[PDB]
Amino acid sequence: GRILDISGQPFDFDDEMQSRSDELAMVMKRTQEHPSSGVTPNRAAQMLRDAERGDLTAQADLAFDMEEKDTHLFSELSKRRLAIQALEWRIAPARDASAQEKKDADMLNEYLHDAAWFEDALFDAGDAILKGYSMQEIEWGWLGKMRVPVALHHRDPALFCANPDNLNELRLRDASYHGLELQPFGWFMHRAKSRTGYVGTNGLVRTLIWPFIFKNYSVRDFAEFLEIYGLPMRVGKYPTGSTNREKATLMQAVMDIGRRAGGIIPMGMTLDFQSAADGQSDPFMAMIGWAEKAISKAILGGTDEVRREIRNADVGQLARSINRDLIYPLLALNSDSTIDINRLPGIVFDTSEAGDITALSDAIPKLAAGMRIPVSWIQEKLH
Amino acid sequence: FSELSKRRLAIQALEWRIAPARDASAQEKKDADMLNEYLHDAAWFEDALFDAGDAILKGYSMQEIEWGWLGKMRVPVALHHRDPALFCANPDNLNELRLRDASYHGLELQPFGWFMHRAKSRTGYVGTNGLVRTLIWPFIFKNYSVRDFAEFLEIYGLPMRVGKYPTGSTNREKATLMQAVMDIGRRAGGIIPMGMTLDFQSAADGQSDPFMAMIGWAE
Amino acid sequence: RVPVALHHRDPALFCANPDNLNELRLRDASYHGLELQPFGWFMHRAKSRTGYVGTNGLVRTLIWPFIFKNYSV
Amino acid sequence: GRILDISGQPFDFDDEMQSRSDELAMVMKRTQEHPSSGVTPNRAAQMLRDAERGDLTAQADLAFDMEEKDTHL
Amino acid sequence: KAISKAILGGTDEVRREIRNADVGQLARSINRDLIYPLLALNSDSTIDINRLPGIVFDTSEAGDITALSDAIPKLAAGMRIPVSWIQEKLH
Repeated sequence: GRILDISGQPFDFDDEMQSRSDELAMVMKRTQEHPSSGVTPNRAAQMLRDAERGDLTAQADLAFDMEEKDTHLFSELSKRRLAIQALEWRIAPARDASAQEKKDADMLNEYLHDAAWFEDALFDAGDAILKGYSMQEIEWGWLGKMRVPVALHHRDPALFCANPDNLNELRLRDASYHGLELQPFGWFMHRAKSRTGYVGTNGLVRTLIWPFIFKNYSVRDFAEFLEIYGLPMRVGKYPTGSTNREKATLMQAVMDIGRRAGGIIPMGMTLDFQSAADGQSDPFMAMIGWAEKAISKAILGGTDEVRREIRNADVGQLARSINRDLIYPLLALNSDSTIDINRLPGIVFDTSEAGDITALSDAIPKLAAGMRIPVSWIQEKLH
Repeated sequence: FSELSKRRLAIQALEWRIAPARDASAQEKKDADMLNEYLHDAAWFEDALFDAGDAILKGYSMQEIEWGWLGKMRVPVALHHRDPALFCANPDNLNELRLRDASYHGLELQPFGWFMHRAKSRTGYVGTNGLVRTLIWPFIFKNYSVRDFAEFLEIYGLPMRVGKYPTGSTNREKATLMQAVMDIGRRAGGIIPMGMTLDFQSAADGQSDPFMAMIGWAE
Repeated sequence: RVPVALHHRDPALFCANPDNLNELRLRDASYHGLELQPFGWFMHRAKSRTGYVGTNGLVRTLIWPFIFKNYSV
Repeated sequence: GRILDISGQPFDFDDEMQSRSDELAMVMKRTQEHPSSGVTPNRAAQMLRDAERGDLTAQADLAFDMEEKDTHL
Repeated sequence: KAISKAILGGTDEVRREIRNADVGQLARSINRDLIYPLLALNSDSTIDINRLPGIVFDTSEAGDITALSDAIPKLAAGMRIPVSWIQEKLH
């Protein structure tokens, strides 16, 4: 009953979800700050430094606002995140697998391909690309004679503050200096480190906050410029001493100028037209284009080999996280004997580049004569 | 960052193997294969390779080794990437990284407990060979140009709206004039006495060509 | 016993529960709101962006370019 | 007769449509707000935040107006 | 351009990925709420929740008939290619 985790520390496993503990009811329900309203680079630096020190709430809210506000950023982020979901995967057994190990690996493979909550797990784990860390709870359930998850809820990333000590262990916030640690076997954590460093640093929001600010400020300034451009101000200079009644009619006239407007004014009055916005759209669009290009560079790598390498890298990191926290827990809970930590099934994504069928088909039969070429190596390409 | 990640992910893409020593005997080949399989089946090696790429820009990637007992093999169980600022080069011989201990010489590294990867792109000492030495100048130029360009767009294309009230105007007629001159928006149109003026003076004149030229050169 | 017609009710009639923020509940002028009758509500939550039920719509991202384009036009 | 749902909670299934329950007759018939008339970014942010908090009505009406108004969209 | 980027992904692989993703989400929703209800209502025994029919969309990319036709007979000699796999492309 005293199940050991991956690190070999015995503990007692509890079916109750850590959030639903009747003690964190008033700290798991937070109304979002929306800090991206009127951001100044000084304040963005301040929230980034607060996140670096350990308080990740402001950074997570800022990342969420950046995801939903900047349309180009969202398009690029979705383009990157859907690359991962497209890859086909299988639970390849441990190397030199025996009978039972291969059978258990195949059982896990079939169950995961026939579980509706795995695709949600993979889609939500892609949130760590921008915020830095995707944390999902595991609501354990009884499926026949197998203790397997029945739902993976994606908790808000702002609820987790890094420990002030060792700065790499995500701890659920409990209004404490150290913070409440994660309940074992009940928190699917995927830390996607694009940049080496600590848990708060490795998010792409650190790099993308500046182009986001520049692009959005330029866009708003450009829109306000178009609000005024191409329509000159219409000022009338009534002679001094005019009665208080003749100013009202003059103002109602000068505000009545429309299409083909034409009227009469006394010799003492003037109706000069002064421009209220002079310039062109070249600077605003230049800044917008540069910022969008920078955002695309940060997200994908270039505005096709680089995108493939990005996909392979972050897919490998996700696979390592899954092996840590979605295969070993199932094996340990379902089985009763001490699970061999050295040899356990691991998820593998089919990230191999597709093989051009025509070149292989007109090349292999030519090399085959003379060379023993395994059918399998060839069977890997397509079927 | 995009270029640095593009370079660092090239290394991780390469496949590797623990090739035995040349003219390997039986036992040497078997040990080499054992190491190969163990390292391909250890989760902390990929982290080691990803963190060792930090030396590209800073100059030196230092990772501690938390030794652990795996059956009957004393092998690492976790490689923590310590902050590079904690290490100061020895004032003597200037090539041995020593953990800082508030001392002149500094505490040396504990043996068999510090994975050090000194990526020398340029010949020289440990502090020199980082790419930050070369890249600090284009970084400064590009970022200063970018901030200046953004501040220029903050002001460009919206002329300053100054009103010249005749002197001797009551202290109440200056407030209304200022609230009017700050009420100019889309299709704004109003009346001013003959003695007042509403000249529009530009507050930022120029174009985006120089800023973008400098940004392109720096990139 | 199979469906004979699927009526598309107006999405404004549904308010997310103030608790757990992911269960769509038919609005009944109540704080919690009337829950959906089982086996009688075909619900398809298309999450383009990770988050809650109200967040994952594309209107959140597209409201700004829509405003800018239409004001400019 | 006590059919269980996907989540294994027994219940009684009813053929009557939930809307046609003689209690939600005055809340299933709403005349649309059309909030996209004279939208200011402040007000768009306000309705987005209201939708985030749970009241999805304004967001849905805004999305409908965006769908029928912006031709490219 | 921004609206097109948000909707499709680019103003042709990206559109295919978008279609596959949202079609998969729709298929999961249908399996949750348009197959199990029919099975539970029509049948009287306890429906096996673990094993129930699921809707699948034919999202596989079309196969160029000329390349397959002049490649497979060249590989077939020597390798046991299954007619089925080939039958998936078109008929």
